Order: sequence, then structure tokens, then C-alpha cells
Amino acid sequence: SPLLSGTPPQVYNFKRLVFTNCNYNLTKLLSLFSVNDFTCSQISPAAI
Amino acid sequence: FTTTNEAFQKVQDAVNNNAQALSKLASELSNTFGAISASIGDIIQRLD
Repeated sequence: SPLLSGTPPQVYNFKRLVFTNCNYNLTKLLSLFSVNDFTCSQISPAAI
Repeated sequence: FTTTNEAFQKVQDAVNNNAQALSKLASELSNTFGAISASIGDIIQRLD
């Protein structure tokens, strides 16, 4: 939820969100954007 | 037929040798020979 407000910060000042206990539905987020480049290393793009 | 009986102890030793032979086979399936997991189905759904 905090991702969807305000002016997102520039690259060198990237904010962070650490989730150590929760249940995540990522496609429930990526549906809200128009994904353009999904590139992943050390785990498959579908495996995340 | 008790603990002082040597022949009975030998019978039990033979049974225990059989059991140990089976147990060594059954025990190496949990070994992870320098991998990320011992289950093949787990590493399959996590890497490329």
C-alpha cells in the first residue's frame, strides 16, 4: 500500500520495504502496473 | 533367553545388522550433497 502514493524517490535515494512475516500476492501488484522488463538472476522470473 | 545369553545376543546382532543395512539406505535420502535442498521437486521449482 505505501508504494501507491506520493512522489517515488529518485534512484540513488530508493526507499525500502522489508517484509519478514506476511503473505504476498505479487501479481495483485503487477496487475496495477504495465510491466515492461522482468529480469531476474539466481531465480527464475516465474519462480519469484 | 535374556541378556546373559550369548547365542541370543548373536541372534539379535544379526537382526540388528539387517536393520542397519536397511536404515543406511533409508537415511541417505535426506542427505544434501552440497546442494540447496535434498528434495528434487524443491530445487526444480526454485532455480533455472
